[PDB]
Amino acid sequence: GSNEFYLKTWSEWEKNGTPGEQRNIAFNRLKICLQNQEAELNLSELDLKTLPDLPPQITTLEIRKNLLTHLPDLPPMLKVIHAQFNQLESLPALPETLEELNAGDNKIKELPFLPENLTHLRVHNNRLHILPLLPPELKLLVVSGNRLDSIPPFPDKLEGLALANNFIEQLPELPFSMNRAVLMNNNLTTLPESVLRLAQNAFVNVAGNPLSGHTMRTLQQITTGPDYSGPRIFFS
Amino acid sequence: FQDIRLWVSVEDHTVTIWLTVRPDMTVASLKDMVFLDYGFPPVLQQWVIGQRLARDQETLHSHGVRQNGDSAYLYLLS
Repeated sequence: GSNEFYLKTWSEWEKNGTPGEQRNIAFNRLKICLQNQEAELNLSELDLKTLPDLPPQITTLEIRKNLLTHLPDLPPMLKVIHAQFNQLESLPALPETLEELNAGDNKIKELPFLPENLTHLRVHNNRLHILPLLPPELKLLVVSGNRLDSIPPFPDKLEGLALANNFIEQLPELPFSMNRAVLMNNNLTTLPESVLRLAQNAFVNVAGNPLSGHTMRTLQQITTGPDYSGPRIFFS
Repeated sequence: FQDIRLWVSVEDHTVTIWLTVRPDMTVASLKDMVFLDYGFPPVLQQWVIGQRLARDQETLHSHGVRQNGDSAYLYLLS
């Protein structure tokens, strides 16, 4: 009786697409997914312009490389969303179980609240001007190629950061957990002193920033010194 | 289709980075991965893997990349 609601909706949705949309293949996968109570729904690369109500038991939603502009409500056990290479203008409210969200190469203008269990956020090549407050378990933040004017404070387990090709004017202090920081092509004129305290194996790319003369001397007095044991910093 | 750990020496100043690659990856896809993860534009990346300058469409497998700890050198152009 629950299944009939879904089969009916998917049935109705299958007949209302444009002829490029591979709705028939999608309908069959949704069917197999619901009836086998499958963990992953894979509708990727099916030229879809909308999605219907989704099977409620899934933990992975694999919908990359479609033509979606919005998503339906996200099922409340989802752990991984691969939504990159669509035309999304926004995302719906994110489930509390969500751990990995990839929505790179979309048109997203703002993100919704980021839930507390999120560890990987990949939203490069969007239209973001601001980021939500970053949750405490975040390990990877990829936001390169947006329109970011500023970036929130970094939580203390963040290990990878990419924010290249934005408009950022100030960089918050970097946690020692950071091993990889792509800061290239922003509007920075100074760097936080914590950059020099990152691990010796850490990498920082700060090319394409208008770093001031005093910044350059301050840093290179340390990075060019003989006893320097901080990260490798690329300035150009 | 198993992950491979690739030891990469980057020279522009130097840095050693650890990449995780798949043997069917092309050099073009490798350049894209490194662009996003390190900020190096693909057009400026020059890859040397075993006496050869790697061309964009060649695979890592075709250049002998088969096991964890295999090496490649990355040179960054002006």
